[PDB]
Amino acid sequence: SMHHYQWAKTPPMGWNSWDCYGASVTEDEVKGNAEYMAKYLKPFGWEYVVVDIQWYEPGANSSIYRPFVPLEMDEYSRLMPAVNRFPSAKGGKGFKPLADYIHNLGLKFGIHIMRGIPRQAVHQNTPILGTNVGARDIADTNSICPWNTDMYGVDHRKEGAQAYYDSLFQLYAQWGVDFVKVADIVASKLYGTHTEEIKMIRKAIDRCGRPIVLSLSPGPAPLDHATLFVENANMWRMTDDFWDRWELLYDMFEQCYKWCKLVGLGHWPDADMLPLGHIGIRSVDGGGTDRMTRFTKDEQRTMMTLWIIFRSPLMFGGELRDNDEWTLSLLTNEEVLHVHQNGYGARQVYRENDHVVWTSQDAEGNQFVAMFNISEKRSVVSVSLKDLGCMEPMKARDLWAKEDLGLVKHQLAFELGPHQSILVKLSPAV
Amino acid sequence: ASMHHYQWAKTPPMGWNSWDCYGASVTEDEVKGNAEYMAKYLKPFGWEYVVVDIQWYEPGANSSIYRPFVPLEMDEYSRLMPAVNRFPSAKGGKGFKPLADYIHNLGLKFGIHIMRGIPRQAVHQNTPILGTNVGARDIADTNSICPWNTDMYGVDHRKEGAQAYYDSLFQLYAQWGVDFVKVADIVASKLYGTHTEEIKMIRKAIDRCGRPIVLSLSPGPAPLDHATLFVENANMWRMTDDFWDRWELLYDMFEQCYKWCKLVGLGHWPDADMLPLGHIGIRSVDGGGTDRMTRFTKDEQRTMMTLWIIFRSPLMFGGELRDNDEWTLSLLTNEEVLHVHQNGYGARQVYRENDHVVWTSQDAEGNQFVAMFNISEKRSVVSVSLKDLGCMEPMKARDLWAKEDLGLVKHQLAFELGPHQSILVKLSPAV
Amino acid sequence: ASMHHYQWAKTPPMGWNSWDCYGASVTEDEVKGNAEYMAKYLKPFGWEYVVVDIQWYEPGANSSIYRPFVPLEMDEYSRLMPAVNRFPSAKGGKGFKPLADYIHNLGLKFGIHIMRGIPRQAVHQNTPILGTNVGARDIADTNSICPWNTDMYGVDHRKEGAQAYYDSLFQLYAQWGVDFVKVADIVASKLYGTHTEEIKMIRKAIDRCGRPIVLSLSPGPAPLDHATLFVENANMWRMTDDFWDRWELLYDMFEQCYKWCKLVGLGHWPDADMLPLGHIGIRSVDGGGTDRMTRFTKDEQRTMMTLWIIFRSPLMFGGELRDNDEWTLSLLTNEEVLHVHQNGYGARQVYRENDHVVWTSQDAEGNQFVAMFNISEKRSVVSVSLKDLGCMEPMKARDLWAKEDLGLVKHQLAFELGPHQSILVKLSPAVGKGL
Amino acid sequence: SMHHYQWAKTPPMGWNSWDCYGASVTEDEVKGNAEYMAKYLKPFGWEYVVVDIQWYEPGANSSIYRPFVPLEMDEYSRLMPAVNRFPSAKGGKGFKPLADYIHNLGLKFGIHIMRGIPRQAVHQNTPILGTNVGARDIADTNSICPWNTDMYGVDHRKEGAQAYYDSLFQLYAQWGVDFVKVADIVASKLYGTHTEEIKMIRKAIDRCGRPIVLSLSPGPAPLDHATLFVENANMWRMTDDFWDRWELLYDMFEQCYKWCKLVGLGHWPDADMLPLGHIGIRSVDGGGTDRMTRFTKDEQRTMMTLWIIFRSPLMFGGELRDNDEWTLSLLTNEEVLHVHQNGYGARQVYRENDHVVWTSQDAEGNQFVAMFNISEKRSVVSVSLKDLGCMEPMKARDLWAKEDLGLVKHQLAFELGPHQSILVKLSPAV
Repeated sequence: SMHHYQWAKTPPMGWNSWDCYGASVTEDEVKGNAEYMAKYLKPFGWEYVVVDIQWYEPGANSSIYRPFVPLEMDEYSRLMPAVNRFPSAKGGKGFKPLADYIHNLGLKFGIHIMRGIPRQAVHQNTPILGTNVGARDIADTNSICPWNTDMYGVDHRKEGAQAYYDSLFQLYAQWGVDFVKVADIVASKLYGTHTEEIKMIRKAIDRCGRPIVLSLSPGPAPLDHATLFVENANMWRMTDDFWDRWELLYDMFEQCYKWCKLVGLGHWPDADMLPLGHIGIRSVDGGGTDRMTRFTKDEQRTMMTLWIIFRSPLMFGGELRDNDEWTLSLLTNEEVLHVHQNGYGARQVYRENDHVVWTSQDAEGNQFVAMFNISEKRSVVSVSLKDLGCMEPMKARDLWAKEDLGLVKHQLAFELGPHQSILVKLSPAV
Repeated sequence: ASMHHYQWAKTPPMGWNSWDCYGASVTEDEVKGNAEYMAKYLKPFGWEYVVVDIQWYEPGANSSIYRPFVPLEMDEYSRLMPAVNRFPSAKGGKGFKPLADYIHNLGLKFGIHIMRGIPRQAVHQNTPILGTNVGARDIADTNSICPWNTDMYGVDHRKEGAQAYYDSLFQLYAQWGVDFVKVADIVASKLYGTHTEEIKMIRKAIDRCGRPIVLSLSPGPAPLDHATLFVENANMWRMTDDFWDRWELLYDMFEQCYKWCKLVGLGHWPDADMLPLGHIGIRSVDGGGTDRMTRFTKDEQRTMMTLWIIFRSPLMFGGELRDNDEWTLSLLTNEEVLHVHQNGYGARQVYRENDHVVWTSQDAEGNQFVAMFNISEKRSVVSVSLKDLGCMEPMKARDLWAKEDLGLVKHQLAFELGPHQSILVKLSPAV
Repeated sequence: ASMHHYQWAKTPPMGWNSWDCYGASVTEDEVKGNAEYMAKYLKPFGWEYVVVDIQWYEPGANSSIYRPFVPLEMDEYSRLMPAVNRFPSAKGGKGFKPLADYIHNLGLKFGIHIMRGIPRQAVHQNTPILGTNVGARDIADTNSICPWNTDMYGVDHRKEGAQAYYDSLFQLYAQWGVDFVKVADIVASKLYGTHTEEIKMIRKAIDRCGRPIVLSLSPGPAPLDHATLFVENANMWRMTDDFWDRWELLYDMFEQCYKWCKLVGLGHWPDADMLPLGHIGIRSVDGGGTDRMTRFTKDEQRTMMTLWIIFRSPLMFGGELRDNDEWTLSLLTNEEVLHVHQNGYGARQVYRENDHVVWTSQDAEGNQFVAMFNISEKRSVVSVSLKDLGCMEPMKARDLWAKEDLGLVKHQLAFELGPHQSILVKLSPAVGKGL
Repeated sequence: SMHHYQWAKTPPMGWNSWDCYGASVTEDEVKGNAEYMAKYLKPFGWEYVVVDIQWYEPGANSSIYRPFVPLEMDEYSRLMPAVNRFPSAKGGKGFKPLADYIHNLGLKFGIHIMRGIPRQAVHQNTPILGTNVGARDIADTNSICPWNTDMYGVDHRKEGAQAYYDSLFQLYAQWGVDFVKVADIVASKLYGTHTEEIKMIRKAIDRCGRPIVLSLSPGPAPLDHATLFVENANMWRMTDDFWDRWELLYDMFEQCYKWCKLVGLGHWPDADMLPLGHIGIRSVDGGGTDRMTRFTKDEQRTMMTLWIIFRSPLMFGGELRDNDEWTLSLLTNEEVLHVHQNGYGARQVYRENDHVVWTSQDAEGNQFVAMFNISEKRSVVSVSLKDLGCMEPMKARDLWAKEDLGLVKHQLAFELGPHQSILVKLSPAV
């Protein structure tokens, strides 16, 4: 139905600067992560290089924002990259040089934006491109983000509002942006879901003439607005910010269950960025500091396995260049990725005593089974072939291990440690 | 197609239900008369379920207003049974089997309403449960009632004997030949919200009983938060609180359809509720009316049918069918319209603006259906471009309700529509 | 009476407030005119506060509707100041001192409105705070605004310099001679609820400034959950969102009085809000009206006065006083009625039934006051037994508004009252008294 | 203003069977506790002997109710004492013999009731005394207690409703009841505050011709209904059920602060029963079993001190006959009790860093000060005489220790362990 679905036929895969560098990533760091992606990851589907929040804030240095500070901005109330952090933006060029480079590696470029219009634009009453009204005239008088002070909300009822959003995406399209992550737009302690601005953004993107994938954050996204999100966004966060803490991983199983019927081509409920590898370099969120992920290997696999079978977007959050061989291996298994790229129909077969089984399939008849022990005790996790919809014996294969497992006659069953999972492919026997 | 029970409702269930016309109080003769009418005039068009609504076990029921704290007919295993004064064929412990046999012999299916839980009287007396030696009292929830009816207490799934009781109900219903159950006090509750555990117990009881029994959940509003649960466990679930012949409720349905449109699919049908058409309120007092013909105008009646058709709501006629006039019958028996319900898919809201709304769906044959609605208080032209419908070339247009070719359309559809008026159009490729 | 500031409002504050008549936009001349009228006609009856309501620091204000994100008049220490166009005497950095002096010289007191917090323009520029080296930006709350006015941000009590800022405000206001402050966006908020920490900072600032400044909190509805806080920190606090000349709001006030009646006492007055009497809406567009004489009927005006009087609400007249007619003035100058407000205590709802309500209070001389109200839509007799009032013997009765003896009452008070009509009666002993 | 205030001029003091015997106390146990009270406690103000919930449930055996069971009841839908548990009730005499016994010890008798009318009376449609209506005709069809199944609410709009409540208090007056604790009346997860039944009960009591003190439970009582409670009840629970757990004692400090201005002659916000001594004998609530209170001595003193100065009612919840000398000493200190009986004006002077100070005074100009360390660390807690409103030097006395402390010029200050407090009387010097 919606033409923008075609811009994310499979769930976006990429890297994002938040979990490693907070609000404070530099051009060099972005370039380095992109080169690593081009060399090691691109053949496996990884393509978006996403510069997260506050690229326009020259003093940023953490995940903790510096409030009420001046921001880099043009003459039409549009935020611009901080030239100290992004030297190629010198001379009003913005992100075009960086995006060109990223494109020339065969990759795509993404940026984060905050909903609304900068508070400094409203206070100075700076202009809006393509109209005579000023920033001050389109601002909402009672709309802010509770966790960031950079913007005021824009009031769609005002003349000039749509013109401002159109102008942002004209700029982003000039730069060659392929992906935008909009924040303060879905969940808000204060206001709930900013529906009208979602619609203005959809329209601005559609008018800008370039394919720009739309990601919405933070969650929890309400199910009440499922139609709105399905029709307007290519991805939307199911959850508040995800981090390397078991509790949050445990909690994702329920959210996936809740959203599984809205997952489809072009429209991807989002389990959030993968806190893997080296994170917290200039971030202080998630209760950690400079570290390798606190997920155990079993946990890392369990996460990847859930996000894969569910078909969450996959946005690696660590500094890629500090990957070890284990971490890289999680990203380069073609057999596992097939489940994410070509699987469909994922569903929870059952959840009982903190054992969970999910299943999906491909069009070639392969069935994929993810089996999870999310309890604190080692146990056998099993599922009958009948509950999977398989009426005869099947062959099984362990996709992470790339190992044939042999014939299965009545049930799949595996000993799994606490927090441990397995991902299996079933195919006809003999 | 994960769930086997989806095959029991491959298209949205179509039938009649006794609530809007007879409240809690329908009799056997009334049910049979409505079934005979269905068999004769409606069955070849898809209409097949004959559904006895709430309180068939309350011999004194006489209205849509319940008589609270009264005794109920019940067998020796805490299971509610039909009131024999209202359903004489149930004499001698036969329950609904004779009435269901009669209905089946007309080529129709038989449905009943149940209230969630176990009868209060069974819990106080501590009567037995079939297949276990715990009593009714031991499976009841100590803090779960229905705020608008006093017959039951909720059943606590953590108690031994709970599943056994629900299994035993569906054993009984399968013995009778029930093909459809509408469960009430299960989805929305002022007091408790959604009774998820009992939904699951019911799903299991039905799956164990050995007979196809379609599952309908009521009342709404169903929360989207539980979309997965409903989609996987029920064949239909009410999007709204009880729907009646009042414009305000019909107006409100537009939004609910928008909110639930992505969960509509084979076997799992969000439910816009029964159709308050024809003669209603005979022994019902709800909806702010009494004995009457529907207060919906013909325009409103067509707008309702048009939304429910394109969206693919189940269709449960609520009036006393034998009193249908030609107009009312015509709303049920337009083959071209019903093709949209039976063979359309992908219904979506194209836009809603200034109380004008357009919906569209399609079939596999290259037709596109467009429902255009003026839901404002003023007469106005409602339009939609072919481009917004996804049609790249000119199309032939036809008015489905009027069965009238409208000719070639090159750029847009546009019609003058009165307030609360609509039109349903098929677009097909030009010659 | 354990808090010293109770002594600053031993009886409920009485005065005039520029909001209902001029919105945010009152001028120096208008303030002076109202003060002069108060001095001449009202002062001997207890009316003394002359209160300049919101946005005296906004030079372009012209309505009850605020002009958002506009520059505000401010000094070099992030403190808002009077707009010199609207208040010419404030020229040369003098602020309100001249205007306050003039009011004081009439034998009156001076009040102003403030918005909770620190001006957004101070925070964005990071202007200084008097008495510290931290800037305005460093004391702001990052997630605290007012949902209906854009002038400020909230101040975060946990930050060094927060208290110093509020201290500096009340040093300024004390210099000017302010005797009363109404703080807004402090009690009820759609977004944040009650700003308790700032209430406490404001209490402390006032206590440190060395001058008696009566503290009024607004808007309501004030939650009972914070009763102790309000009782111990404020002299008055609004029970209700903004009150206007609409019967529905007057009807509603009966319940709020009932809910707050036990917290009424010397120095701490639940507030039923300003009296929309006389000429209002001159440069205000709120309450669903424009330039008008109050839409309250005479009966309704009396009913309002009678409830606020017996309950002991503060009395803040909201009309332009100089356009008072005789009738309106008469509502304010009845000493017998005012005695109930000044010297009554123990007010309570005797009953409320079928939209008939009776309240009673008493004085220390054993007089008993009874206010009887028909708040229904039909004319009816409203009555109450002497027994229900706790009177054990027959009493003499007097109609306090009419100043008319009603004679002896043996068993009950009863009066035929039109819809929205009320009566206020004094009962005094007959036994042991001459004839 | 309200005549019933004269029935509780000081906060009621007594014993209640709940914390020790749950719903299941017997006649002998009540009599034993009463005899103890008469012998050891009565001269110090302790007088009420209160039979708590479900005296009408013959099978009761715990604090956990047996749900949906038949209940002992007369022909007029009125619950009656279970004769197995209360043998003197044999022959329809109800609690009159027991109350007479208690009265003959110079004590007062109290019972607990649940709001409403018994479900069994509604289902059988038993009569209401004095009318031609039945129980079924006065019941609310959507009003239950979420934590007990014995009753349905009564609908005040129905003919007979008042007549039912009048009949209950006629019965209770016949027995000689002096105090009724009504439960399921103030806070309800499901319905909030049952204001209409509070008013019917007030009226029923006023019509019965006997002084019956009215206690409402459980809390938390909403301040929003302060007036209603102040004018209709003699006591009302500030909190959900209180037990011997520090966390709940800590929490009470705030509730006292919130309610302190509504405390006054005849109308006492209620901090709930004192879990002292031997409790949990046939109760399983509070996360304990058969035990001596888990409160440390300091905590016990801290509890007593706050309840005393605030002027909460004092209802001892242990089995009195198993008291040791320590526990008894908490109940028989006249100097401390004077603060409860004759103090007034209690207020929180401050609360800072988990140190709290309260003060009140008497009419002779004595000033009482309760100083609490409610933190986890030993520390000095202090308060200036100026903050107390004391203008000159004062003599100080430790009321619990009965020890003169000497002259105090500027401040009171004491080293206090965590959870420890002290109670001091200040009086004029020389």
